[PDB]
Amino acid sequence: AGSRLETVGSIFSRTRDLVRAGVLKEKPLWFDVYDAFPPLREPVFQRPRVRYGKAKAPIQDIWYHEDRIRAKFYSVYGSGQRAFDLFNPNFKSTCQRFVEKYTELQKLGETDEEKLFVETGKALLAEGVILRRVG
Amino acid sequence: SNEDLPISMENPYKEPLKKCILCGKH
Amino acid sequence: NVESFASMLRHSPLTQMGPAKDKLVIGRIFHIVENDLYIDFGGKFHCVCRRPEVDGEKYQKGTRVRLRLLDLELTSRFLGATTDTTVLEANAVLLGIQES
Amino acid sequence: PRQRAIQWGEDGRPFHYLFYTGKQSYYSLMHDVYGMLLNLEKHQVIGSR
Amino acid sequence: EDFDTRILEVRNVFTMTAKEGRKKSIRVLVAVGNGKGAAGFSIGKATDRMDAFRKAKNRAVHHLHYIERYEDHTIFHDISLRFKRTHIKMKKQPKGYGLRCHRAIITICRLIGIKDMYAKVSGSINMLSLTQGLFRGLSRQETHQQLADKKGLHVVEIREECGPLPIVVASPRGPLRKDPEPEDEVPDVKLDWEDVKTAQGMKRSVWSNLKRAAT
Amino acid sequence: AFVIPKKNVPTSKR
Amino acid sequence: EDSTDFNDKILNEPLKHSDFFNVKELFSVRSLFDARVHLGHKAGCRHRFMEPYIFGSRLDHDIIDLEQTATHLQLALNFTAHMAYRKGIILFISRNRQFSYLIENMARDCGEYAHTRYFRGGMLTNARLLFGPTVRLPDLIIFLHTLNNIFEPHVAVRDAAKMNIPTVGIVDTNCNPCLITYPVPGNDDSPLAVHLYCRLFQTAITRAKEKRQQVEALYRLQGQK
Amino acid sequence: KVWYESPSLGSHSTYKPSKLEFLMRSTSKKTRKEDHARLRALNG
Ligand code: FES
Ligand SMILES: [Mg+2]
Repeated sequence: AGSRLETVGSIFSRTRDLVRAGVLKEKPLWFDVYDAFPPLREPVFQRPRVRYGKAKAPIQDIWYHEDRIRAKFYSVYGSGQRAFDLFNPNFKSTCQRFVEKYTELQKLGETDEEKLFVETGKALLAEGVILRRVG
Repeated sequence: SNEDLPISMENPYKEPLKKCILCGKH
Repeated sequence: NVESFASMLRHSPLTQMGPAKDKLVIGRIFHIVENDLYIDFGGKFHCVCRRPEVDGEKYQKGTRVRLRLLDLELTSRFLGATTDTTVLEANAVLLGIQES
Repeated sequence: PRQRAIQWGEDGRPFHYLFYTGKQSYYSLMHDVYGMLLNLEKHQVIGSR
Repeated sequence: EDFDTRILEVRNVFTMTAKEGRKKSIRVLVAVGNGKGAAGFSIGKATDRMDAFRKAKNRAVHHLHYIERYEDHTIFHDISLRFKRTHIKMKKQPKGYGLRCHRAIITICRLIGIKDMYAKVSGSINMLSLTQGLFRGLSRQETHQQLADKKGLHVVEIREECGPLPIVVASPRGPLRKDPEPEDEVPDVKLDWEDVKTAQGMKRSVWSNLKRAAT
Repeated sequence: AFVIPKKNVPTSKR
Repeated sequence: EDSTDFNDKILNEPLKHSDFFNVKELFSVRSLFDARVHLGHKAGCRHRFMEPYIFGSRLDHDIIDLEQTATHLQLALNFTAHMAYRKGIILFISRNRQFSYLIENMARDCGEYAHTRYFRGGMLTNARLLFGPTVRLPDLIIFLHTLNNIFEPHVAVRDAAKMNIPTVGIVDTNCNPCLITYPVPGNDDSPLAVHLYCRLFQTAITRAKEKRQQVEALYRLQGQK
Repeated sequence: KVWYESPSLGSHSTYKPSKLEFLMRSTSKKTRKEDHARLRALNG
């Protein structure tokens, strides 16, 4: 004697109730473990509903301040002919090297945007980096 | 709180919209 | 002083790459089916590229190659669909082999 | 007719790890053949029917 | 052995078939229950009526609901719900009121173990919609302990037979709030014109409050 | 208890 | 007389500790990040019940919050270890054929069961007919992939709930976790993520089985003397 | 969708029209109304 109403509550609530009513003679092997270490959410069936009107998902786009520097660098200088190595967790691309120098010069008190971008290109050229302008 | 958390702003990598061959011409 | 997830994500190469369209990345061939090369390049999904006509025999399991990425995940929403259809693979163009 | 042996003991645990497929013998063979094909890659008529 | 089975509907269904013309089958609806809160229902289909009886009753015990009962005799609160086109309005009642409900609800309530309840069925009187509509409403009733936990307040029962004595029926297991529940001068709750028409005495029916056998 | 004709599967069983 | 002490010293004692098997030492947010567990599907494929577990979208690609994954993964591994300790039958289920071979081997190695093949109607809800009246069903089903190959929920998720079997499941951003008892938000596609999951469950299950033997043996030696 | 139905449950399934699939296809399977549409569109 039991319940296969998977859309009525959860396996825990259905099992706990039928144990109280005496329908289930013994508790299942998992019941005591669930009780001591329950999930964060009780697994209750829900019907996913579609959003309408002014309802929107709460997920937000992930952006960083340096993304503005990356967008300009790719526009001005394009993607580096050097290839990304996404397997190395400490890989640094030419754009990242540009962004780090751009951040260093901003902390030195410079605040102009068009001026802070031209000085950064010169610094890297002095260090031997190849920066071929796209246009 | 935390400096590395995402910040709200408009897509910086967004591309311009397409334009017809005659966009902007009389 | 335990690094947070927000910090790992901010400084990850995949985050730093920005958009994937027209980005050169290094991939690794992990599975081959006839002339279909399955290449992982550090993303969620692998890409499948046909064996190049020239130097086809140089492309073997473990060979590292150069790719030009087009999409990290090929997905599209078709008329009358509540969600997006995904083929569970990235779109990339195989340029050649990476050598030292 | 040959009788299939018990597929679990007194504790109720099936002997074969593919029991719950219902075709443990067939799927175990596919698993063994598929496994051999993999090792080859890592390493690399008239009278019979 | 602890469960009893009751029939709710036996129908003759007629299927037109490509070669054999109109054939006769049986659709049966039965409910099961042990009288202590565990009850369920199942449909049975077969060419023979007694094979359908076997299928429904055996299947019903694998789809049992547990129904919460206030003091093991009535429901915890008034339940008003619609299932498709069948409306069911149930009222919590004191001991001795009996089951003054649609005959099928009476049968189902004896299987659950409810002794005192009023129910009114309006709209489509479809036995299946009524059965599953009734089980849906009885399975979603909030107990007094659930209310206390949700609001972190005491649930206090005032009975006119006990005068002003406050009877705490449920207390929250977690911490107890210190801020009183806001007292809305006028609640924006929707009322049933039938209930209001009765409370005022404007509800006159020759069929209401008739003398009937003990149920 | 009401006697719905009792069922026996073992009869035709192997 | 001796049974109450047995169940109290062996079956009830592990349930009094927050991490009895020390499964928190098996993984870290960094170890998960290196396996690309945070990578989800595109935003257009998102399931609305997975929104709580999503950190955000990085250029229309959903990112799974590994701080939540770490808490959910701790619970799932903890439950799995306790069920292996109690000698429960653990069945691994996945329809992703890229990993069928890997998952079948992991089950055999940990002494458990795998179902990576086509799932026939009624394996769980009609098991007595298919296997026999005395068939014992699994006490825990672990889904490494909760979707079938037409991008719908695996039928065993619904059927496991029908049979009151707890489910552990890796749930990517396009999956439905409502009926999964212990969901773990994480990447289900990347080989590095899937391989990590198999190591963690394999190790948790193997550790719990060794712990059960240690306790039993000690309880016997002390019993004689 | 249109009066022409496009709610297929297996809508995301990858259409694989190859000579090999026919030999592994189930001839017992009965073609759907929309199964012809996939063939008709490929022919176009
Ligand atoms: S795109 Fe045609 S006028 Fe601008
Ligand atoms: Mg996925």
